[PDB]
Amino acid sequence: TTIVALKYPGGVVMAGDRRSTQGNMISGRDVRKVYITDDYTATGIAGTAAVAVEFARLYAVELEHYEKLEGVPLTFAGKINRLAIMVRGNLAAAMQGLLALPLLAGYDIHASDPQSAGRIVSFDAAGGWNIEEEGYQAVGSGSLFAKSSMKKLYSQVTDGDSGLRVAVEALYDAADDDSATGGPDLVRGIFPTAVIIDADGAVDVPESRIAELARAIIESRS
Amino acid sequence: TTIVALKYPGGVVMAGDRRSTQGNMISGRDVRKVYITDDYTATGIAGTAAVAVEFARLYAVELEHYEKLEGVPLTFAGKINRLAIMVRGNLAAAMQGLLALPLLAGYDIHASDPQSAGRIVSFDAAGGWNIEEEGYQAVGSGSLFAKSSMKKLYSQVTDGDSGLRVAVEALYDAADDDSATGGPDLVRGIFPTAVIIDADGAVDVPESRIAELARAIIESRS
Amino acid sequence: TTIVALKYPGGVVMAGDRRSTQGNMISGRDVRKVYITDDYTATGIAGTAAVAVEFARLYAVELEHYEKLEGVPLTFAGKINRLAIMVRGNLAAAMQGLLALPLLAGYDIHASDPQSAGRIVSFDAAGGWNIEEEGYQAVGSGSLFAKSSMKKLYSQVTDGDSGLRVAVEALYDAADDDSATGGPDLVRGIFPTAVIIDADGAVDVPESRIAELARAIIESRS
Amino acid sequence: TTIVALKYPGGVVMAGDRRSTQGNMISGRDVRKVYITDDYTATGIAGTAAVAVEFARLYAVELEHYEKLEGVPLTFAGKINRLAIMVRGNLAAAMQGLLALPLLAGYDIHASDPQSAGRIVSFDAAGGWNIEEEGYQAVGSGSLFAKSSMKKLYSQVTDGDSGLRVAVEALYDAADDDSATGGPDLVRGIFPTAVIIDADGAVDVPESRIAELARAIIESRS
Amino acid sequence: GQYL
Amino acid sequence: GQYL
Amino acid sequence: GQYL
Amino acid sequence: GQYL
Amino acid sequence: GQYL
Amino acid sequence: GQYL
Amino acid sequence: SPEQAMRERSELARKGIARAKSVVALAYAGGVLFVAENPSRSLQKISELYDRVGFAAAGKFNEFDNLRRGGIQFADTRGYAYDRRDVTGRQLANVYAQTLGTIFTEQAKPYEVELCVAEVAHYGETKRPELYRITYDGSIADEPHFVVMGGTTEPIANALKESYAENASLTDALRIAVAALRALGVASLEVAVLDANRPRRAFRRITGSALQALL
Amino acid sequence: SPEQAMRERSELARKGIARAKSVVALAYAGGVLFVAENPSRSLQKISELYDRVGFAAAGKFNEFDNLRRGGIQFADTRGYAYDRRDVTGRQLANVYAQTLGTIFTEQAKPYEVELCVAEVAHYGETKRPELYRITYDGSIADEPHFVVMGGTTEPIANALKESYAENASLTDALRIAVAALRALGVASLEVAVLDANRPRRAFRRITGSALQALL
Amino acid sequence: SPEQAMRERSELARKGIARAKSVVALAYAGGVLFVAENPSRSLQKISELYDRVGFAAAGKFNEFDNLRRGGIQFADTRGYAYDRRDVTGRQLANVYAQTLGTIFTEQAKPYEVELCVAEVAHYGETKRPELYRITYDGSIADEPHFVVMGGTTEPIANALKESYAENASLTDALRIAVAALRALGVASLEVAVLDANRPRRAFRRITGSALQALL
Amino acid sequence: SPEQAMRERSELARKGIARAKSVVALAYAGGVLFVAENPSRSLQKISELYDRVGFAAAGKFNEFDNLRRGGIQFADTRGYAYDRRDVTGRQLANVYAQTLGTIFTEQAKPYEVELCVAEVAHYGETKRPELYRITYDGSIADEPHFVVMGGTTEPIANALKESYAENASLTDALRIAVAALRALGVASLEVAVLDANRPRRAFRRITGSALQALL
Amino acid sequence: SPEQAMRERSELARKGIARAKSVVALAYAGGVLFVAENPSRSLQKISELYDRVGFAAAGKFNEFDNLRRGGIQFADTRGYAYDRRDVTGRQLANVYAQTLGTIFTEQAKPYEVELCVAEVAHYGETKRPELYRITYDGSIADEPHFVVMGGTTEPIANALKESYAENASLTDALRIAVAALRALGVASLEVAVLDANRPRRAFRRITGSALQALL
Repeated sequence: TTIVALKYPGGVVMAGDRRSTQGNMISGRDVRKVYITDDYTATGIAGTAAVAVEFARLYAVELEHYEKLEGVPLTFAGKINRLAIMVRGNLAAAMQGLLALPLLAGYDIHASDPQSAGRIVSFDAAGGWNIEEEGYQAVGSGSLFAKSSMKKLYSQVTDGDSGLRVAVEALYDAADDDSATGGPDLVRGIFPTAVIIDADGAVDVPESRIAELARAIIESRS
Repeated sequence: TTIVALKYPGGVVMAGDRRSTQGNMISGRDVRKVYITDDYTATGIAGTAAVAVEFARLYAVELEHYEKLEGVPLTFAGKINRLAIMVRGNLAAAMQGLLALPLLAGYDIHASDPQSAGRIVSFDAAGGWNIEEEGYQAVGSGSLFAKSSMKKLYSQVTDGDSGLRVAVEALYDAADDDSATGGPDLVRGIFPTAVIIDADGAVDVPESRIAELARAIIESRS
Repeated sequence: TTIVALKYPGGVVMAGDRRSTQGNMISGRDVRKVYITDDYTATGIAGTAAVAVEFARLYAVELEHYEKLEGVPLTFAGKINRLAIMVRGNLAAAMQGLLALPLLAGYDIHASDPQSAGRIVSFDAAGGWNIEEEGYQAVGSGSLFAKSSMKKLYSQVTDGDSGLRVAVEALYDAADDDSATGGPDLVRGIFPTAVIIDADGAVDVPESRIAELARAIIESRS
Repeated sequence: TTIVALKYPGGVVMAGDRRSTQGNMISGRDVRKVYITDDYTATGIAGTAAVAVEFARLYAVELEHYEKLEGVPLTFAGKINRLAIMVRGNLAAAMQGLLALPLLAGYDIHASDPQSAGRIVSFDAAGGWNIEEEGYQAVGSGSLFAKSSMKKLYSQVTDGDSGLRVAVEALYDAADDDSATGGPDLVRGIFPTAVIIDADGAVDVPESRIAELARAIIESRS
Repeated sequence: GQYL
Repeated sequence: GQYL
Repeated sequence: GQYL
Repeated sequence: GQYL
Repeated sequence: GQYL
Repeated sequence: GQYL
Repeated sequence: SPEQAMRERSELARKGIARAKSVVALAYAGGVLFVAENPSRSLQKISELYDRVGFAAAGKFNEFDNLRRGGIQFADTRGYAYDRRDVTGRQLANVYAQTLGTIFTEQAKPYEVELCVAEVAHYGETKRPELYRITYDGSIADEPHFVVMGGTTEPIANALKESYAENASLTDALRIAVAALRALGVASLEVAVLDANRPRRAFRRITGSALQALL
Repeated sequence: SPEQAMRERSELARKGIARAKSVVALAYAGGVLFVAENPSRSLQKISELYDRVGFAAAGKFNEFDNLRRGGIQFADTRGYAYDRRDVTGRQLANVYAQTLGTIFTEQAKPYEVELCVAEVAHYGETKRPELYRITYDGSIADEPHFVVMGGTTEPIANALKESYAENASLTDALRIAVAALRALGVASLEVAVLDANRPRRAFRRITGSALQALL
Repeated sequence: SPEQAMRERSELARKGIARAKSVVALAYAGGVLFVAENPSRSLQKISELYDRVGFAAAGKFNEFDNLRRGGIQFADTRGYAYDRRDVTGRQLANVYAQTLGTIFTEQAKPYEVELCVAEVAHYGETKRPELYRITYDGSIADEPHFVVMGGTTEPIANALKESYAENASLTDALRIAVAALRALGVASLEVAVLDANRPRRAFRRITGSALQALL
Repeated sequence: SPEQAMRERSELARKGIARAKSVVALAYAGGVLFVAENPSRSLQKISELYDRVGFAAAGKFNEFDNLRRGGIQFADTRGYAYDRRDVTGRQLANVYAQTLGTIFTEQAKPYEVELCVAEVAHYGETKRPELYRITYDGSIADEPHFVVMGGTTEPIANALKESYAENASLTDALRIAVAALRALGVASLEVAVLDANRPRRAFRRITGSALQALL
Repeated sequence: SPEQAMRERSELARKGIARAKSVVALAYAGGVLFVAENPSRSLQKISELYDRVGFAAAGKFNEFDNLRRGGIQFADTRGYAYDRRDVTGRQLANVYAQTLGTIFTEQAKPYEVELCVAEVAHYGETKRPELYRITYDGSIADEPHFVVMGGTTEPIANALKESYAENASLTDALRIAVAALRALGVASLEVAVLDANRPRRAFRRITGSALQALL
């Protein structure tokens, strides 16, 4: 698995691969790992697929429950704190093999400048959280390759299209160097799932645009 | 043990073998592994026979209990979630050897297109669930051989009868390659059990049709 | 990680580095390890970054809670005792791995001598606390190099500015001898954080003064 | 650590060193290991410094709490029993390394003969206590050397001054043969801390007298 | 109730 | 009371 | 008192 | 009761 | 109780 | 009652 | 005097049941048929307890809804513990009588509820359906023809006694029951059948177009 | 007498809700519209219970705030246990009826409050919006057209019955609701909508500039 | 009878408030200003609830001291669980209303306390200071300008209605407040301010020579 | 009526305290001096609470002895939890006021006691002693000069006040105290001092020949 | 009327103690002598509490037997926790007073008992024996001469103050006790001694030929 997130001027983009394995055997080819937690925040959880799905569901319910109870949504710090609490609660089972590592992308509507209101938060195994200042982050087995690809490609990120293309390229490099990560499935037409968050909210990227970008990258590297 | 499920235009078919072994010794020759959980869903549980029977019993009771209490049957996602929680609550007992792997075939009556209303759901060890999109799935010790057979035979599946034949043939291949799976017993007249779910409901397949299909397959391979 | 604290005539200063590692891989570059707990005490925790942030937050909340409830801030000895209680309560998890070594710098308003009101308290893993009389202390992986540097440099400390220079030099030596401690990063412009506490309270040192001090030290070493 | 105690005609004197180590690394130079528990009893705890401080604080709190609740101080046997119970209740934590072995010196105000009212009580690991009849005792790592020195020097004890000199010389011998015990520090001006208890109560010995005695001993040894 |  |  |  |  |  |  | 309080409580309960709708559960050839004057399209006063055990009620809604949920829970637990065929209508009627008596005695507010538990024979067997009426005080009566509950009982009961028909088909039984309830149109009518010809679950709801067709 | 006490308790509730504001929940083409008389601004008399389920109430803010929070917790727990589409307005209305009956029976002071639960069809589905009214004693009713609660209910209810027409537009329904509510100002009103065209979460508050242009 | 019980309980609550001293919190240019006339130099009726949330009370001291400590614990737990900026004065006012309603209903003796929860904008953010006034039974009111509690409210309230003007500086607000509190010298006066100019903790006490200088 | 019961309890406490021997606690140059007419050599109406916090009472011995033990427990627990200097007389006075309020409202028989908590300055520090009186109901008051508890308070209070002189010495203060208390002898008086000149523990009992020399 | 109820409870207690046999505990030269008119030979109303602490009682037998067992348990626990010499008669007397107050207040039926705790000096010490008299309401009296319980105390007390000679021997003390109790035979009289001459356990029974040859 690999989930990348990167900030572009005016928002954030989060993309994830589609492969799930049981050891060396491919057991899933269209797993969706990037969830829209609320209208301005998306989360992507790597590790065991069961724990990832359960954590995404529980976190979304927690945020929704708070917003309904108090009539006002949690501040971004509150959301980060709740996710960190969940990871720290998981630690005991994570030592057993139910390890889940989240990555949080969001748009802080309470910021002073809307041109830099994108936020990327990484979490460690113990529960500590870090708000990323370099503008990109990755989790999963191919996270190192994706991050080393984004380090070189990030100078090209100018808008949502540039950020999306760089994210898909980083996922392609991660899959190219890591067997647990799946690359664009040209025969099956299965491509990484992406979410773009801007001032207007968090929206799923249509598979057509991601297919176009993946084809462009493959044709570039051929 | 091997249980297969495959979608066909207008429904789903689920078949299962009949052999139970305690080590290398054959202890059961007519075990029934596919259960009609309710009028539009069947479940088939591989692993230990005791836990499989208990799991099917509890799951059927739980679905019926909800239907009687609330006056409306659970949505398909609700049934999936209840089965997934049942699987997840068994991790401690499965680490001691009481492993039960369910496979869920169903017919979503609330789906838009009735022809593509069949659903196959596969569960992993930790409790994660995946709605299969390729149209076939298998669980058990011969699951890989049955899946590899169905990969080659699934283009012949055009209706319920051809789907049933392909399921029986996948079971035959799994029994051919795995000694824990029982083949068609022409001496004793014991054949795999099957359940067909379509818009009219879920019905056990009569033993005579399966017998003639198995005889045709055997006389083909001779 | 390294945190240093030293007393100067009329107050105290606490500085810390910015590097966070996960083994040998650098995971964080702008971590902040020195927190203003309250108007006259700053705390700095080494060890696991997650536990450090948790302990800082909870200790500050405890001090604020007592002051609000009873309308009077705790005496410095009471703050020491509460921090020691947290450290003792962390003992089992520290043996399990989630470990934290705090270092407390404070100004004693109730002291009779304003000039010698600066206090530095070190804690061992078992919860014991010692009030430093030598005028300096360090915690973290590079604590020994920093302490041995301050031993030679402490005769130059006569005000807040010279004390800050000596603290930055101690951190520089600790990073020069220990790879888990980050040096002054001129490429990224990332410098150690510092807090100065005097009779007028605890104030964060602006990044400009630390940057020019680090540049002067680096020019001196060249 | 090494704490000595010895009776003299008309009272008792208890002295302790100042060094605290972590392994073979010197971490503390002015640790005070002798506490005036109440007006007529002093206690000195060897072992882990954290547990020593906590034990002394709790024991003083217990004695004062009883005295205020009942309006009369405990008898000496009652104080001994409370300290023994507190030592016994630490048997579980002492095995994992938080050891604390106390030595209790007191002036039994209820004793018939004023000139023989000094009492020394040693405690064992399991919480058993022994009222010393030889007139001296020692606890800590250098306790064997201190006791074997007091064995030869006890014939010279005749009053408070000779008792204090013999206690300081015993501590000097313990530091001479043990590296975890700190001797007199003629460079930093740090000397062992002593408490003298007699009919008028328990008073800390001023550092000037101990400095004079330690220098006299050092000059006699040269 | 029913006494029968 | 609800009796329908 | 409160009815809104 | 009894007052003895 | 005291009213201040 | 006791008042001392 | 306790007896004055008992009479007051009993009269409160009969009054509460008196100001309610009317339910008729009548045994016919195919099993048991439940018909209730239920104007609401959401509140269900006839439900299924177990595979061949059906439930009908009259009185305050939430009381018999809680009783229905408890009976469903008991039937599910008993069927899981031993077997599905080990759950009978007699045990459910006895538990209902027990809990109604306990509520009447211990609890301050009596339940103004009348319950009917109907059982039909299993698939492939022949047995007369058994109807058990449980009253507010905990009294239980086995009635072998038809139960009428709630509202004005005497006229509808007498009309049914005059027009009783053994082994009547479903259409005639439905017409008879709706005519007796009138003594009403298709709407505001909730009906159901414990169908002895179904293999496992005898309960079946007849709503919408089928009600119009049968009438 | 217990009868006297129960009559006085029902009357107590009647007065308590009577000296309170009035809220109107009316179905229109896009779903349901809630309009409440709220001279406050921080306190909300209209809230969201779940994705397609909305809540309105009339009484004292403490009791129906507690009930609203309890219903929110119930809906969230139910949706997490089974699914988001397994939570229905009928289940929540039934739970509210049961808890209000229990509060009426057991509490020394009953919760004098009236609740309304509205549900709209899921996205990509057509269905008549459902409105349920739950009263202080646990009684539950299903209304197909409108709900009016609190205050002088008779004039406003008759004015609605005169002036409310099905398949109304948002602007038309808002004008009708305000005009019926007069029987007031642009402000001092709490406006919310259960919107059936939203993908998942129907509930949406219409406050300030949007309402100002709409009115 | 319940009517008499409720009336006497509320009446004794009102008598408790009249016996209490007077305290006035008014929104001025820098935030919110609390002034109270209290003889005690150690027991304080005004305290800090949270970063930008302040507290005032009039009534029995131990009762609202319990309420103050409960609110402080609530605010600290809430801010630690989620974040400091997620704690608002509205939530504290709501929790106070819930607790006071529960105390009026279930406690043998109600709490004769009248509370004021004040909130100011965060640093660098513009917002009108908010004032919530909470009564004995839980009634909660939004007061846009000022809150008068305890003693003879009528004379002091009317004096403020005429003298009080929006956008008062510290000195002007203090003068107006003490003059309308006459209806007192520097001593025996407790004065504090929630000052929005502060970065994090807005609550600040002006006492001693500084307070006299501002008077 | 609740008022009748509350005034019955208030007069019960008032007369219980009235028929008890009086005690005086006065501030003198070196700290505080308690003098109580205590014929019993064993029972003590004066006791130490903490290092600089002393206690006195008048009323039923078991009640204020339980109060004194609870105060000692609280002070010791608090001093261990944070530090010895973090324990102040005001915290103990507030705790006593709160528990006496709880006793008044909820206890079957209200405590008929009156307490005085005296706090002196720490050693090497300058501060006027704080005297707090706490009444049976939980009312807590500050006395800058003296406290008189129990018995007839008017004659001793008037004699003291008209004879009171600040900054008096211990011998003098004992003289004026016994003079106002008589309105006694060498024996039958229990006396104690909170001595601000003591390094850590201020409380000190004066019994035997030293008292006779002073008195 | 709570006052009348409490008074009736007090009168019940004094009546219950009145109809009981009398006990004289007189402090003589060797320690303390207990003489009780005890008709039975099995029941014991004079007992030992601890090494130098003895117990006497009058009133209902099972009540003070329970009190005696509780006091013995307290003394043994206290001695094991700290030391045998940390147990004093004052602590036991105070615990008895506290528990008697608690029983009198909280328990519906009061304890109609009257206790005497006697304490004598340890071996090798000179000290006047202490006698505490604890009443039904928890009133403790430090009586240095003699204690008389049960029955009509006035004639026994009058004879005792007519005949009380300090530092009288054991035989003369027994003569005085028997003679003053009369205003009897060897049997029907239970006598015990707290003897200061004993090394550890002071209590000793005088029975058999010893009492006969003593009188």
